[PDB]
Amino acid sequence: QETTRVLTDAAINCRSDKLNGLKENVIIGKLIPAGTGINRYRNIAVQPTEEARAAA
Amino acid sequence: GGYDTPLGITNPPIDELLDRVSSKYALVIYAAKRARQINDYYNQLGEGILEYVGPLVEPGLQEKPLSIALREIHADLLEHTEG
Amino acid sequence: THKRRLSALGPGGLSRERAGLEVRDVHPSHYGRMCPIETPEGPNIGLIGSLSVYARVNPFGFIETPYRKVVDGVVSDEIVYLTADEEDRHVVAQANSPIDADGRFVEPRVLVRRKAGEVEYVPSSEVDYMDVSPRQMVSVATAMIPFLEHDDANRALMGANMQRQAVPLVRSEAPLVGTGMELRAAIDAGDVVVAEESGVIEEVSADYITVMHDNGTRRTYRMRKFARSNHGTCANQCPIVDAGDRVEAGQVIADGPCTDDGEMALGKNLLVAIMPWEGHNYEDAIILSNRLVEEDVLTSIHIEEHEIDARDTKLGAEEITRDIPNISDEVLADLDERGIVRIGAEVRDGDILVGKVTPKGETELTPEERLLRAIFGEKAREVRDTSLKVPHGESGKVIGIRVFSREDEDELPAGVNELVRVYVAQKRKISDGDKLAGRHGNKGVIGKILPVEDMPFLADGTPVDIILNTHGVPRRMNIGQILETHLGWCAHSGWKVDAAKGVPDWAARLPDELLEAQPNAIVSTPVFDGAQEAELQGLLSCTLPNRDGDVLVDADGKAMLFDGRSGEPFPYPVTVGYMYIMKLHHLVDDKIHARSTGPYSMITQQPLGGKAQFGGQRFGEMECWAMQAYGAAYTLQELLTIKSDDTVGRVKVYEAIVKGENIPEPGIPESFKVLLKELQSLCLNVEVL
Amino acid sequence: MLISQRPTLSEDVLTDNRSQFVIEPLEPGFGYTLGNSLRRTLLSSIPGAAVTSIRIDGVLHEFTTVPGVKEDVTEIILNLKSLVVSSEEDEPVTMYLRKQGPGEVTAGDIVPPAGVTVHNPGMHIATLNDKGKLEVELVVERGRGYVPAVQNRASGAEIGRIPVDSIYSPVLKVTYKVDATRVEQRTDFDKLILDVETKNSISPRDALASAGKTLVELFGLARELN
Amino acid sequence: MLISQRPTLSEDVLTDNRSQFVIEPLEPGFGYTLGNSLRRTLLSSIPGAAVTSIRIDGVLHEFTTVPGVKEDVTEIILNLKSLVVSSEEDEPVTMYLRKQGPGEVTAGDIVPPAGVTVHNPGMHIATLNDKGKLEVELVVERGRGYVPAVQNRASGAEIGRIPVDSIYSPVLKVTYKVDATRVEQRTDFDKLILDVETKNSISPRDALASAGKTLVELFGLARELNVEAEGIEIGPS
Amino acid sequence: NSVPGAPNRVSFAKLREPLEVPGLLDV
Amino acid sequence: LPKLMALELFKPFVMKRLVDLNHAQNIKSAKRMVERQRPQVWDVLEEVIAEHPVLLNRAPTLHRLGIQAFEPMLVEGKAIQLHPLVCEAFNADFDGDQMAVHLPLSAEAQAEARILMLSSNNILSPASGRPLAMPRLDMVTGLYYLTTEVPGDTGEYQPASGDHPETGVYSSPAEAIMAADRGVLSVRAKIKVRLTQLRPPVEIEAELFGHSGWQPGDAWMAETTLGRVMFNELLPLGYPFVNKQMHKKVQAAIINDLAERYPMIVVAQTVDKLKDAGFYWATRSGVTVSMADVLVPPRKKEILDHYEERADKVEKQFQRGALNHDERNEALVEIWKEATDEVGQALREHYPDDNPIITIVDSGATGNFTQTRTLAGMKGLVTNPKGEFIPRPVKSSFREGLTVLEYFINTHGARKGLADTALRTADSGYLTRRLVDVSQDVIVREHDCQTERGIVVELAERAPDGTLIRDPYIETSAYARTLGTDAVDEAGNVIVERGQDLGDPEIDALLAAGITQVKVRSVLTCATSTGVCATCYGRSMATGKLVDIGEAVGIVAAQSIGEPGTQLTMITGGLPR
Ligand SMILES: [Mg+2]
Ligand SMILES: [Zn+2]
Repeated sequence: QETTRVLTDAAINCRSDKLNGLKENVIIGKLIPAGTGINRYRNIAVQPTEEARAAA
Repeated sequence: GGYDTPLGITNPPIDELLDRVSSKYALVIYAAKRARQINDYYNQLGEGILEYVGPLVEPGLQEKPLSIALREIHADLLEHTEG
Repeated sequence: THKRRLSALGPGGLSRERAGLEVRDVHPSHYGRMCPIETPEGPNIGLIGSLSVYARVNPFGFIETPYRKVVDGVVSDEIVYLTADEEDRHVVAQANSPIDADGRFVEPRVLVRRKAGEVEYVPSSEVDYMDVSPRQMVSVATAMIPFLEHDDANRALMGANMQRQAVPLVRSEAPLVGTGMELRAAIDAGDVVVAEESGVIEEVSADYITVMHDNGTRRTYRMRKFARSNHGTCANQCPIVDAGDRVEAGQVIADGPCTDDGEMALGKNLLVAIMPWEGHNYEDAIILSNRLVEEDVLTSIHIEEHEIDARDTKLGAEEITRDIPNISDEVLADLDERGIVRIGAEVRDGDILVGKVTPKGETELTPEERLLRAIFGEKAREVRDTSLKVPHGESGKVIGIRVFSREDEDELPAGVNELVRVYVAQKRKISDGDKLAGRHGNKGVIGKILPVEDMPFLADGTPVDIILNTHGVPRRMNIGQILETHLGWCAHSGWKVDAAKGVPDWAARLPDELLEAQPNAIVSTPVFDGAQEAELQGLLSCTLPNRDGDVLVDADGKAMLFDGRSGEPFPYPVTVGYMYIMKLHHLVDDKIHARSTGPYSMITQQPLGGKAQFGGQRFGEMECWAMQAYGAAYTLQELLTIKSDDTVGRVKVYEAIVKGENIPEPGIPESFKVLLKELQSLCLNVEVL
Repeated sequence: MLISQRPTLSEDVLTDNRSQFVIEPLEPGFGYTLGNSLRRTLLSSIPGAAVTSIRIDGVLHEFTTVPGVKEDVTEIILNLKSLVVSSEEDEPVTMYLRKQGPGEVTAGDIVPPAGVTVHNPGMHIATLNDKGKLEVELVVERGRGYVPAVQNRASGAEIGRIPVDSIYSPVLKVTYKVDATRVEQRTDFDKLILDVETKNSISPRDALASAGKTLVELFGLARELN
Repeated sequence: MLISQRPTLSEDVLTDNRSQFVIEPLEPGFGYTLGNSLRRTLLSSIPGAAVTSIRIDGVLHEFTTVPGVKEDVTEIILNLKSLVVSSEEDEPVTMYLRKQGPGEVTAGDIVPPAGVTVHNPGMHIATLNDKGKLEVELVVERGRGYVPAVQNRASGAEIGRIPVDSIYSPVLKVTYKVDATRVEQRTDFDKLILDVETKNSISPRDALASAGKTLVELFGLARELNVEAEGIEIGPS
Repeated sequence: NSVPGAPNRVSFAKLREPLEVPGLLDV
Repeated sequence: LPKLMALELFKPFVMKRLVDLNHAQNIKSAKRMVERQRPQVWDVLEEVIAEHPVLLNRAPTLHRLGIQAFEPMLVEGKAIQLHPLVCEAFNADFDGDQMAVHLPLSAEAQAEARILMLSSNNILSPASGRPLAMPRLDMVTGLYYLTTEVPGDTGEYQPASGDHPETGVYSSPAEAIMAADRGVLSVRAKIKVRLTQLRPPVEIEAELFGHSGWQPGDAWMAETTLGRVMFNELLPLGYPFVNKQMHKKVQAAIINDLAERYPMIVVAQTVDKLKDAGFYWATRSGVTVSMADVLVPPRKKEILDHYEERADKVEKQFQRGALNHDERNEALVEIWKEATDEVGQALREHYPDDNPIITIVDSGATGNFTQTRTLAGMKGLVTNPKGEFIPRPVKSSFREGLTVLEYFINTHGARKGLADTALRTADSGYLTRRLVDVSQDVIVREHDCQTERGIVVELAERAPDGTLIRDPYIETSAYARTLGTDAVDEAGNVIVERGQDLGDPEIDALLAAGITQVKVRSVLTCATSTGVCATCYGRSMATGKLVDIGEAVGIVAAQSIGEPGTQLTMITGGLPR
């Protein structure tokens, strides 16, 4: 609520956001940073092992 | 141990899958990426060969790529590295 | 019951959200004026009520009620309509008091209702007024529930609200055990053609009847056949007299939608057991027999009305014609030479009903299309194929076709040259998913329909029709639906009190001439004055044998069923009877919905539907909370971005699906490059770091 | 001891279209199952005839009324859903019905072609007055079980023809009961008394014989065949 | 009339004598119509031999003890009952089982007379502690089904021969359950699934065909009332 | 009761009905 | 899943999959053929539906078990056939409810539907840890009747040595079933079978085998009923024997034990077997309801007359002038409460233990005693519209038929309860909403903050002669926690070291040691800047093991607190508190 007076001061302070919670992402439509959205998970490298790939 | 023969979606069991991964989310992304690779594999077979490999396991008549990915994961045929 | 309703909300009165829970509670003055049982279940409890039976509206607007004034303990017959004001000042007696043949209160004291509203107890001298009969508090819709004094208020309310929702069947069989408000509420409902002046039938036909009054002039009644109601039901009507019968003023001549022999009959009598059967009737589910499908015992009719209009547009005027843009010739094998379909055509889902066409305008076709029209020698046209096609999941014959035209003096709204309507009929059988319900508020969907051969059948070979579950009876406090199940069997078999030497103690009171009744005999049990717990048990020990002397229902009222599926008999006697159930109007054909990809709103790109449009389901907020609680980010984002708004995403995923490629990973939606512009419109410089 | 003899099925006739069948002796616990297995086939797998579709001249569809008659068309349809007809030849042979003047069009007033027959000439179909003229042609067919109304658009029929539900079931009511002597000295047996009642189309003997054939020709595939 | 299909009996071999047959595709509803009948016939319709009554030397009045044997008298009985045996001379044919000195008695320790035989010689029957000889006299006869302990017509007038429950049926356990295969192409048919454990007197495949026979010779009684009938036909294999 | 050609529905009641139901649609 | 709805949802997929097999010239012809419902499609739809999980949901969606993934399979009709065990998690009943079906598209979506939201992976509630697929109304009275013991029934354990053998022992469950098919043996009669495939209870096997009393092939004669053998046939092979009549609490305990000691794929199959047996035996249970089975207390009128004398003397005292209005009102309320309770006790004394109306409740299947007391006996006191009791009170019972004034007085409370239920269900949403809006930033961040601070719990406060009786609410305070500081008894040595999960065995060992204070790490003192660490949060409630490093454990803890709000009835007593 009172978005007007919540913006008219953030702009002054030149404040920044961290997108740390899981409602900022849902607001700006970005992928929520919880569960399968964490970096450690959504940046997995998946490639067959050399042994198995040998059989092809 | 010995429980029963799983049916459809429940096969392979997750209890025998969560040992190849730290948690369930990592396994989710694992299977998703392996299935995406397999599906790319099927597309590009028409024109010149590509480097994408798979399916490592002989699939069935008409089988979705996600199930093939899960069967491959359960058999210890591909490794990963978390971020 | 749509009439006789009183809604405290609306213009000039209070509202629905600005009225505390004080006008909702029942006041001790409502006794005799407004029924406390009948009322909606939604957010309107107490705001919308219904008048009582005997009540009457004063000349000013105050509701009256009739009492009998007793003078010196001598109950007289001077009926006097009292209002709500001059009732508290006096002392009101009770309806069922031991009057002895004159109007004298046999006992020395009597129950009363004093001014305040309390329930006091007084001597038989102060009592001046007394109710005319019990059930004064009860409305009309409620006064038709047998054994109401055995049901809880919740279940009684649900039963009273689940009768105005029934549907009219094709046979409309009367109920085996009801109350006195059946015959006296159909002739007043206005759907029973009542003989006006006592005459003699002269000629009858499914279309009309003629009566020859004793004084010259005759009178012809015209019964309405297969007329559509406001909710899609059937308004059929059929005579019930022959060409010689004598009739008197008031007598019934033609039955109605749900009437039978001129009295309310909302459903059918079905043989019901009260055992749980291998998990198919689990938590209010119900199983039926195929007999109810083969013998059209719950088949109903439904008549829907589609409508289209042809107006004048900016480029010209829309024309309803048989001609059409690029189209086959097998989709025109039922349209008459002038568009609209022919009566009797068995249409189905997707077919065409009215041939409409609208001016296209003017465009410019890319090469690929011009090089295609030239090949197929079909020069383009300037019309759009906007016809009237049947919606999804709808079939049945075409009954009537109505057509109005401005050119033919058929007045219509502004800018409308023609307007056509088509009525489609359909006979719906009973099917798993259709809701059913008895009088006592018990309800449930139809979960399984076993073949006629695997169903618990009595020792004779008669299969039970419905199989209600037990665990629903006790904890809902509606044991009423059990008593009528017992009595329902008696009135079906027919009894004969063995008192051929002396009337047994239990049945030495109730009526005379009720100690025996031919099999399949009708009975009645007024709301608060009917059968007695100690009378059924007396009417259940005389249940004359069906064909060969063999009583099937023992004294307690339980048979010995054989398991039609396994073959052997069940180890314990089961309760069986005849219950009067009704098919409600909540069929699955109305509810079932689906949407792969339909139309989208123009202002907001979220999906949108209408009459023939899917509509799209609403993924609310708590669903997003659950999704987040699972940690499923991709599914949530997909439900939020490429299924609601992202126009460049929906098409880019549909193309991938249809081509068999991988669904592109959900990036940042385009609904984020609009927040930045809406901000910069305020001189706010927001930058992504 | 393996008491050695053969169950013998005898028949006791009670009325024209009903009768009891006593089979004994049987091994204990075997009577109920046998009776149930016979009843479960009698009620579902007996071949019979029944009118499939009908056509009336003055009516295009089923939701209208014919001038002169008392009941509308769907009522005549319902009354025609109880006709007990027994077609002999396997093909869609048709029957005709034509009546004029006041009276009652009873099922016994249909002219059945050679091969078919109506077994309840006392049924009541409709009633007419001086202005009533009722003409209808029915289509009799063959089959078993119960087949819902075959959609009109499914076939290439005209607008006039009207489909109707078909109930091919000569049997009407089947029950049974056992008398397990089982005298407690280890010499026991059962006694199954089936009881069958048909709709005057086929005698109980024929129904039971067809049931026996349907069960024998299907229990053999588990016989020495394997 | 023709069934418009044909159900196929497709066997399946579990452990040596635990076959599991399936029949498909049956038209609805025939799963239960013949499943329970097959079950009951397999259970109590096949001939077979078993022990009826026995007698142990020294148990006349003392009814729970045996000198020099670990097992009591109320355990040997339920230890013998499960002794598969086959006979062909239908009559009470007694056998004798005796053994002295410390040792474990087994099925092969008994010498069956002419016509009767044992199918599991390595069965444990009792153990004699030491220097104590046991002697037992059994009675074997044929029959069907499961007849409980047949209390002889002496109820005391006998020498003290314990009457034991008899298990004639070669099969030991049967179960079944149906399914709903191909509800659109086969339009909701049935898929029967039997499961028959058979004593080692005969395979579980030669103890079903015999049931089919004894049942086709019982449903024929009815079908031999009007030969010229019209039922549902299957045709050739 | 008090209707020319109504069916005969036996009743279990015990009391009388001095006043008969009004013209339900009177309101 | 109705084939029509399946064919509408999967229209694009089938449109494609019927192009490879040349059933249509091109995608346009395919779309037209599908919209015409040609016979070719029904063959393709079964090939495309295979292994394509769909998400079913029911509104309102209170807790995270309101949306569940399922493996669909075509079905005739127009109803979404649901499994009976998931009716509890959804709270849905079949009196006209409706459920919504969504379809996931991407690969990540299907992986999440198969791994996270699958139906058979969520048996235990995330709020308390107990199971939610446990049997209920029908399966409970089914197992209750399948396992109940009845003395004196047919074929009971006779043994009358002296003239013949015992005559109640069987070779094995096979012979028992063979003799039960006949009329000889009853399914609920004590016998002495000889089991060779069910592991005996710990007590027996301890002495009978000692070294390793496994039960693959070794016999052990046990005296029980036949029903309990048929029941333990259901549970896994290794799980020990039970031999107890299966009330609902016993089933809850057994399912929770399986959910702890065994993997997740065995519990589901066990629950399916249990539901099957439960239904099959509930049908044969013979549980009907006839007004000849609703017994009325034999001597209710005498109690009523006694309390009538009492209340009349009270009202006469009032009328005289001894006690004012409120005094007599409260005295009458108290007297009638006493009468209600005494009539309820008489009713409960009169009923037999096998009466259907009383067995449906005794087995925890559904309902409670109060309802029965209001059916037969006395209704009691009826609340007013404002909230005060009525001093009448309502005497008759719903099986004798109430009078007019009694019914009109009862309608008050009957309607007030409906209105209050509406209001309360509407207002619990706001509480859940604020709870979720305040605690959305709490998500597991690191594996262990490696701190030392921690709270302490009671764990069975000592006692005079009890030396130590378990704290009543221990399963909600000291379970699924991780010790912060090594726990030790009297000087002795280590009893349980830092970093354990404080399950059942460790709890038992600690209690044996005799310690009544164990310092447990908790999220009240987590050391991470933003979010909590897995070791501080403790064990997850759904999975049964340590929580993951991505779980949004704030919304879970908000929904667990906001969901049961609809049960909050009543300084303030209920939800307002
Ligand atoms: Mg509901
Ligand atoms: Zn921490």
